[PDB]
Amino acid sequence: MLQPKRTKFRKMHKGRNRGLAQGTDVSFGSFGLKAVGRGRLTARQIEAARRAMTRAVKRQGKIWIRVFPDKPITEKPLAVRMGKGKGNVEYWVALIQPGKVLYEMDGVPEELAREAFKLAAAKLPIKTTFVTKTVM
Amino acid sequence: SRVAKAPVVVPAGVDVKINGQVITIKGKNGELTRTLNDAVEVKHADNTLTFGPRDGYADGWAQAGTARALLNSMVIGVTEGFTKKLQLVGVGYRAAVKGNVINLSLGFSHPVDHQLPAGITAECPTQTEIVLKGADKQVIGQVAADLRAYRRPEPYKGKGVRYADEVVRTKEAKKK
Amino acid sequence: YVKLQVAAGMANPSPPVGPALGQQGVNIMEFCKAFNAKTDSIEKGLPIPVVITVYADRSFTFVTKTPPAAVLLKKAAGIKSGSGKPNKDKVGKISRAQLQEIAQTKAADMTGADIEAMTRSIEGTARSMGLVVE
Amino acid sequence: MKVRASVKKLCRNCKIVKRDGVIRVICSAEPKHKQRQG
Amino acid sequence: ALNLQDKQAIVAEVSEVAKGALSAVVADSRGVTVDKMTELRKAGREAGVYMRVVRNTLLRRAVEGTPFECLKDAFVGPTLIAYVTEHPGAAARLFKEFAKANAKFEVKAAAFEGELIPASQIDRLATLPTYEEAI
Amino acid sequence: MFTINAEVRKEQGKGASRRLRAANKFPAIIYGGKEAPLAIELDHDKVMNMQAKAEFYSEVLTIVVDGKEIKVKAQDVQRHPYKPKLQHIDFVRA
RNA sequence: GAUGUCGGCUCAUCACAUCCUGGGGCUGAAGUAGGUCCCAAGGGUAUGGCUGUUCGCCAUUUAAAGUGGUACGCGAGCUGG
RNA sequence: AGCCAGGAUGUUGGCUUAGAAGCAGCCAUCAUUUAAAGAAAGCGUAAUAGCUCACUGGUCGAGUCGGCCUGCGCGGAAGAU
Ligand SMILES: [Mg+2]
Ligand SMILES: [Mg+2]
Ligand SMILES: [Mg+2]
Ligand SMILES: [Mg+2]
Ligand SMILES: [Mg+2]
Ligand SMILES: [Mg+2]
Ligand SMILES: [Mg+2]
Ligand SMILES: [Mg+2]
Ligand SMILES: [Mg+2]
Ligand SMILES: [Mg+2]
Ligand SMILES: [Zn+2]
Repeated sequence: MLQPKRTKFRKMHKGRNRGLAQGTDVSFGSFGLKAVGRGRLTARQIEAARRAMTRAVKRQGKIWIRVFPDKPITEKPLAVRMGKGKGNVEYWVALIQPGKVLYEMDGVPEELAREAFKLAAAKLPIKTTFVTKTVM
Repeated sequence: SRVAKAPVVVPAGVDVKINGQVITIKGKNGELTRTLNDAVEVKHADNTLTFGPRDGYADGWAQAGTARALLNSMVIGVTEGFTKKLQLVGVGYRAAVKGNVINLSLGFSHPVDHQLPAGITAECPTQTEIVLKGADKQVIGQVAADLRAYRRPEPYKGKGVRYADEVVRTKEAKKK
Repeated sequence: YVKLQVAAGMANPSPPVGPALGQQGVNIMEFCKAFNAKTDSIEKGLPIPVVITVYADRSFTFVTKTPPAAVLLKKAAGIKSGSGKPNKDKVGKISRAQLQEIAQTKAADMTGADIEAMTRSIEGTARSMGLVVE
Repeated sequence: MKVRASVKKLCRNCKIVKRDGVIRVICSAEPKHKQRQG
Repeated sequence: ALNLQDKQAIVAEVSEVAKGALSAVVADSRGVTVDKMTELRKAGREAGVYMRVVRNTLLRRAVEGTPFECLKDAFVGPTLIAYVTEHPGAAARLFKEFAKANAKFEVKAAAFEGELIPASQIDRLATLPTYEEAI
Repeated sequence: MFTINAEVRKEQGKGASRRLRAANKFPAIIYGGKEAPLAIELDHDKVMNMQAKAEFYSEVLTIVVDGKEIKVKAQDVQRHPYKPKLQHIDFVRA
């Protein structure tokens, strides 16, 4: 399960998730799983999808995870009123804008990479597309 | 489309009567009548029947294909005729014809008496065989289904009313 | 009609040939002695294949075939049992002169036209059992 | 009969048919493959 | 799937063997097991006969280059060719015995001298002996 | 030999570029040499099927701008964030 | 410048996510009996021991002893544990 | 697409197992006759058999296959007077 090893600060303002993605190209492998949607990926969703695609390629080839869940998410428990300080950190998300290449793969035939990515995509809360490496 | 474009050859001795959308096909084996869908334009000419779509109708070709198919089996009907063969499988299962009524013994308290419709005739060459004969392919098909319905082939012994050309897949009972 | 592989001078025990061919309708004492009388010329310690042709009157006629390809490669390399994992574990070695010896014997059953065609058909049986060509 | 949001062909003998505006999977080989979308 | 490169190669291989051979036998082979065929292939290679199953469209192409341009009307239904490259005859006799013993098929037509032989008159190339008989 | 047909851009900017893309066309630039850069428009479908071939990025292409022929080489490509579309192409005079 | 609270009694009314009865598909459905699901709301759907209890546990029934909404239905209707 | 025909040989590949003979598993996956036929995609046998597919020859006679950008629809869709 991915998570920052240490952080300058514990908690972070909600913020917004406007704009288009940076890192929209297959830069390490031969194939990629690109986000078409906008949303948050939790560390558990990222791991769930990583496990699915790894089992699929029978632990042959190489996998890259282009996303990192560095955003701390707080939550107020049940029977707790409003105020009295910001809630406690429970999980970590990665903000996802349309275009982000989430995962990359190489060392496997296109057909297999396509299936592995089909299996991982089902564990994600946002719409994805299969992408291939390009000459510029 | 590939079906509609293929012409139906009306043989010698077969009278075709077309009154708009109503077609009557008279032969040695009988006389059948059908009302074709408004989308169908049927042309006679020579010793053949040709079907095609009618302008303004969206599903014309699909309709003309069906119209063809029906008229082809109407022609076959009033000449050659159709034959469905059923065979009874299982202990005590027996059948007999008494005119237009098929008496069936199929393991029930009361014997089953099935009344045949106009044009379908039946004969039992064996106590375990029913042979249906008629001109209407749909009606013969219907009667064959209704007779099968009394006792549909069971999957553990193949017991029941089955078609002659029927493949009855059987299975083993739950182990223990 | 059944296919079996019985020893050169042995045909009678219950576990290998007993109720396997006897269940169809073949005489257990008539075939057992008629087979060993014809396979007497065949060398000791060599499984010889035989095909049975039975009719409606329980009668039988058999045609003896040449020893199997996976059988002759064991005596030529000097092994009793083959490799559990072929091409992953080497169990023996056979020369090019030994490959043509098995092929010249198998000529009566082989589909090949030339000597090189029958030799390559024995080369495949050797690779799929762990034996390497040396 | 399997009623579910996702109806698919499970084998080569499976066939997708639309009967009275309802997607169905009719299979000639396996009765277990019979599906209705709902 | 056969590509045009493959089709042109098959026309070439059967066009080369067309010139060289003396007597060619065209026959049907539908409803015959591989066991009986591998048996007629052993009986063919021995008698110096070339055995092949070629697409009738591909045959009307290898045969257009003369002298079998009369075997055209025999390229309707399953076609099997028997090209005798070594000594004329061999096949026309090998097929007649295989036809009678197996009862399946009928044997289409034979060719020799650049002339058409009908299905009834195949007794002409069946009674011919050796080369190798004149001595 | 890749031959690309192009018109000179009668307009420039955000508004005008977005209007081209809606019209199944895309802006592109030709620069390099002593010559002034030429702002051009390309048919989306045509260039899209061309760039599918690896040779497009290596070979010298010819751009046909109102009769005139211009030998160029694909310098840079701006692709759509997630769709299989082209946003803009940089062409350098060869 | 008052909208009486839990449970019981009495009397109910609707929903269907159906407990029983009815129809039906698959079953790792021989039969008997089950499992699962689809359709179906017409009617029907225990009495007691303990506890203020609702619930629950227990006893013995029954084809079944449904799940919910109705100011957690019902005190200008009763009770007052 | 449909329909006719074939789908062979070494060989029951080796190991394992009471048996594993394409079809429990494990490993290898060539070579021959070839029009083509995986040392075998599924069902079947105690193991064999038997049935069919991948592939190919014939018939037929002109279109056929499924990805991309897109418009509008369909299912997913159960609630209480
Ligand atoms: Mg209906
Ligand atoms: Mg603006
Ligand atoms: Mg007041
Ligand atoms: Mg319901
Ligand atoms: Mg369930
Ligand atoms: Mg009710
Ligand atoms: Mg008391
Ligand atoms: Mg009960
Ligand atoms: Mg209340
Ligand atoms: Mg009061
Ligand atoms: Zn199926």
